[PDB]
Formats: sequence, C-alpha cells, structure tokens
Amino acid sequence: KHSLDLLKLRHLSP
Amino acid sequence: MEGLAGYVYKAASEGKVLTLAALLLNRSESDIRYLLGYVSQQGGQRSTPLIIAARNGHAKVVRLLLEHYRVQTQQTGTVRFDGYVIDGATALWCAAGAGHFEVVKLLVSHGANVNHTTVTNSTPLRAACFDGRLDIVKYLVENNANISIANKYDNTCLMIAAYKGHTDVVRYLLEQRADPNAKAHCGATALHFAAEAGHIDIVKELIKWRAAIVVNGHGMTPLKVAAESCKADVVELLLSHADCDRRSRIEALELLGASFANDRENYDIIKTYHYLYLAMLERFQDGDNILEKEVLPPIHAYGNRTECRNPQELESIRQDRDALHMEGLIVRERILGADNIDVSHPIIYRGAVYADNMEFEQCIKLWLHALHLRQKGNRNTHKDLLRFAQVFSQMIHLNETVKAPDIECVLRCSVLEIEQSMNRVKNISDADVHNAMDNYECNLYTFLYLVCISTKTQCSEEDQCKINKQIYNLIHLDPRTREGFTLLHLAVNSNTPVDDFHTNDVCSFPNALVTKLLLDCGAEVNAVDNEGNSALHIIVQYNRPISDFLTLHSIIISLVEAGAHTDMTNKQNKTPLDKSTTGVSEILLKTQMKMSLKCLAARAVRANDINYQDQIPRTLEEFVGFH
Repeated sequence: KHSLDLLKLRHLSP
Repeated sequence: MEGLAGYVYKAASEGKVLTLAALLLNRSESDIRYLLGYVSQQGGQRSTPLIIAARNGHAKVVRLLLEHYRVQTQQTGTVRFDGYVIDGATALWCAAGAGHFEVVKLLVSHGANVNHTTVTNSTPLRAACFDGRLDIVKYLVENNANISIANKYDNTCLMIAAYKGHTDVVRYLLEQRADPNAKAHCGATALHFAAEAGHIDIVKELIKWRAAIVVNGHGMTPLKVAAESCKADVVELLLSHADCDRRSRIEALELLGASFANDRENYDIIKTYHYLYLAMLERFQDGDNILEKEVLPPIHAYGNRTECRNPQELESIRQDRDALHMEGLIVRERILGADNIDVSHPIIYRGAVYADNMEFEQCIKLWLHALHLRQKGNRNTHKDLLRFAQVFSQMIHLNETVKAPDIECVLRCSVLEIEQSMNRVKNISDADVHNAMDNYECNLYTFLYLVCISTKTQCSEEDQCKINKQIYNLIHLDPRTREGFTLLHLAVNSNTPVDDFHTNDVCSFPNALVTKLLLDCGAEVNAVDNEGNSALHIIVQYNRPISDFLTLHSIIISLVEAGAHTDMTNKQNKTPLDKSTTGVSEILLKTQMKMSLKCLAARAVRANDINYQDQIPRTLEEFVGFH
C-alpha cells in the first residue's frame, strides 16, 4: 500500500 | 614473506593462541616487528594483527602479544563498515567499541594510550560509551581519561552515551565532573538527544545535574524536541524544573498533542485530544483574560480550518478523527514554522494514509503542501515526486479525473527540483557524485511518469497549454542522464525503469503520446548521447513491433516527420537500419526514408576521408559529422 512504503550518522560516530 | 603476515592476521582474528605461537616461533626481531605491525585487509577494513585481535575480544592472544613481544599499542587501522569508515583507531578504540572489558584491562596496563585521538577526534572513551559498558568506561576514566574531549562536531562522551539507552554510564559520567552544557555544531546539547531518543532516566539525571536548558541551533528547546519525538513521559518531567515559565510549557504540550495526532508508530486519539485540551485549558484558565496564540491563516491543504480558539471548538472535535489530524498538522506547522527539517514528514504520512483510505483529493492537497514546504527548505524531494507519480497512476487506474492544476503544480516543482538537482551535481564534486547522479536520474524518470500521466488525462485547452509550457521549460533546460539520454531517448527506450508500484499500470514506456507531447514542446529530436545513439537509433531496437505496433508506428513517424535524420550515423558507424534487429521496425523506418543528394554526398565524403574542415558551410560540418 501507500503507508507501508515510508518505512545523521556522521554526527553519531563512536 | 607476506604469507606469514596473512596467516598471523588470521590466527589473531580467530583467537588461535597455539597457531599464532607456532607462527611467530623461530623469528627475528625485525621479522617480529614486520609480522606484528603489518597492515592487512580482510574485507573493508585495514587492521593490524593486534587491532583485530583486540577487536575480536581474544584476551589470550592480546596478552600473549604484549607479554613476550615488545608490541606497541599505538598502531593505526580501520574497524567498522556500517557507514563508519574511521582511520587512526588504535587497539583501545577497537576494544572499547567491541565492548571487551577483559582485553582493555590487559591493554592499558601494558603501557597504552587511554586518551588516544583518532582522525575524527574520537577518544576510546567515546566507543565505550557508545557500547554502554560501565566497566570499560570506569576503567578508562580512572586511568587518566579526558571526558571533555569531543570530535570536530563537538559530540562529547556524555552526548553519545545520552543518545543511546545506557543509564549507568550516563549517571557515572554525571558523577565524574562531566559537562552537561555541551554545544554541538547544530546547537544540540545533551538533553536534545536524550529527550528525542526517549530515555526518561537520562533526562532526569541530567536535570538533576543542572542541565541548563538552552535552545538549540534550529530554534528548538529540549521540550520541543521531546514533544516532536512523540515522547509523552519525557515532556511531563521538565515542567517541574520551575524555570520553564509558562509559554514554553504550553508550546511543549501543543507540540506533543500535534505529534501524537499525526504519527505512524504511536498514533493516538484519546491521548492527542487529552494533551491538546490540557494545553488549551492551561491557555484559557488564567482568568486575567487569556493567554492567546497567533494562528496562521486557514491553509487550503487542511480544508478551511483556523485551528481552534474556543472552548466549544475543541469539545466539538473530540469525536472527529480527520479534524484532529488537521488541527495537529496546523499547530505543528505554526510551532515548527516551515523551515524545520521534520515538519513535513507528518504531512507526508497523513497524505499517505488519506491516499490509502481513498481520499485522493485531500492526499493531493496535503502532499502539494508538503512539497511546497520542502522546496522552501530546499530538501531532497526526489522520493516525493515518485510518490506523486504512484498516486496519479493509481488515480488513472481507478478511472478518476485527476485535477489538472495539481498536475501543473507537481510538474512545476518537478522542473524546479530537476534544476536544483543539476545545480547539486555541478556542486558535489566527488563526495556523493554517484548519489547525486542517481537522484538526478530518478527525478528525470519521475518527470517522465508525470508526463505520461498528463497524456492519460483529458485536460482543457488552458491546462494542456500550461503543461506544455512546463514541458517546454524543462526541454529547453535540456537534461541529460549519466548515459547521455535526453528526455526523448528515455521516452522511446524500452529499458527505462518504471516504479514497482501502480506506475507500471499507466506509464508504460515507450509511448507515442509522450514522444508527440515532447516533440510539440521543441524537443531536440537529433539529440545524441555519449554512446552516439540518436532518438531514432533507440526506438528501432524495440522488441515488440506487433503487440503495440501503433505505439511504435506513431512514435517512428512522429520522430521522422518532425526533425529526425533517418540516415544519421552514431559513433559506432551504424545507420539506423543497421541498428534495427527487427524487420517491422526496419520496414517502418524505410517507408519514412527519403533519399536525398545531401546524404549521399555526405556519405561519399566521409567514406574516403576528404578534408572537410572550413571548406564547407558551418552548418554542413555537423551534417557531414553525422553520416
């Protein structure tokens, strides 16, 4: 359907 | 002797104590250093034997390497391959990231760098906080580790620990003279990440340590981020801090009600109305008049609703779910403005829901509002146009007359976004050149889907003229894909992808209607890709000359009768009859082929290599260059 299609790491480096 | 180094890397990675002991047996000091310092690659990462021995948690191997052999704990390698290509990571960083307390204790005690600084200034304490093991963090901090050292974006050890759901390490850091007022590149402090993640304990321990609530870079206090992330229990504890005043409380409650109204995972209606009515109550219960709010004018996307400024206006929309969605969208818009990053996503989700339950007109209104908001913010609207193509194809497949002004607006924003994508390609040199080109090709394909949907709708004279004007603007912009295909090569190529959703049922390339519409808008019919194939060399290769012969005939007579050259030769020295591979297409092109003295003279000139530079008119140099 349409809703079942919609499913920053640079600043989160360890 | 790279074979010994490879075997030693394998024995260290897999924790083979006996094999590594046998391998490094009978070796000299220079040989020992060569084998124990060599950089090996075993998929994605450069790593030394000791880096990969400590990163795999082989305590016996690491202890064996440091006891007898005089190995050093300052070597350089790469550790991860999930969007994280980080160089300069020593063995401490690898051990902390992998969360092995038993190796980091045996590594520090043998003369190691507790506060090593890698390429992106990531202390080993940052990796241990990322994993969340208290024992590694405590051992590092007790062994002279700096807590305030952050990366270039100012993401301290505390902030990455507050981002994740680790409570013990956060409480320990706040008990170890840490700084709760860190300022990142975007203004985000520790409270923003901890609040948006949804960890009540981290936020409580920070506000216990005088967290000093300050608005971030993008005009958002931590309460606003917590409310935007649909976290009710996080928001309902900062109001007791006694420094929140009243307007901040009200806007936090209103944003929380908004985000509850229109969200996918935690979609509530009783909670939405409960929090919205609490906010309105606290607004209108003051007694000395009211505490009024400035409200945006009625937005046409959300019907004609001027939100709710009356006690009998929220009590009368408790029992409606569409009204709650519209009101939540309106208050979220008036709180977050229009330039915020995550203001358009609830609009997109509500449009998707409205499309799913057959409310196509309201879907269109909401999604045009979403694209307008994203164009104001200049975000990446490459998927949004694809979703429009899918919705319009579903409309046509349902025999629904799609409104033509909506298609005109979608096409106008599609051409604006394609120009933006061309600028981005011209700007992004090499960091994301393949990503930019993929986005550009996707945008061109979506524009073609919109064009095909436009051909499938019976619009009036003015609407068709406006669609023609938009296509005229984009054609004169002259887009080109990575293969050199223009908007005309793709309209005739059978290999152009169509999205797996409903767009397969309407937009079926090649289309005679799409090609005729493009040629009516001054399309470059003689356009040539980097391979050399023209708009006519591609269509004649069509593998279905009988099933949709009309869609072939009306696309091979439209090209030739407009401006196409039937005998023009690509870079592989192939006449379009040679690159045909189909009897029907060859005959249908030969019936449109008028022999002329110009083509024969040009072919006779090109065949025997006659120097035709500057001895013929400038418009015939390209003519001879064709054949």
